[PDB]
Amino acid sequence: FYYYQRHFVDSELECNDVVLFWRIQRMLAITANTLRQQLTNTEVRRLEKNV
Amino acid sequence: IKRHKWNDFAEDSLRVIQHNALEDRSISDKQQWDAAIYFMEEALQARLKD
Amino acid sequence: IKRHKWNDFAEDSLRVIQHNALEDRSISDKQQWDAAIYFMEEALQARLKD
Repeated sequence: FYYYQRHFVDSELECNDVVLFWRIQRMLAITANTLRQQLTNTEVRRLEKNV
Repeated sequence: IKRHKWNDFAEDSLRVIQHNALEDRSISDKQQWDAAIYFMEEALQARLKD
Repeated sequence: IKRHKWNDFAEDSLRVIQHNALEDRSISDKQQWDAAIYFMEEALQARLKD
């Protein structure tokens, strides 16, 4: 991480996989929160209507 | 359950939402880097066990 | 500068983006709560000084 902090592109420790997985993990957290909000608000009214 | 119908516009809205979220390429948090390492280790270990 | 023209679709896309971001009402991080307190204090102090 310290090497990445200085943008050591010339360094052979190009942890591309770690960055990609971090993007996936961040995307999952946003998706989970967004789905939770939609479930709590958007679909509750439709469930009540169908009932 | 049969009468259930999810919002059609949610799919289109979310497509852009996660597209912009994944477009970032900078990790400003040290703990986020460590968390990604741990998350990778768990996923790799499961595949390795199989 | 005169010929500069920003994307027109960015405004519409961002409107939804920040709308969903602000719709959350749960603070799961202790440090986020402390950060909000510090941010409020700085803003309040500036207004108080005026």
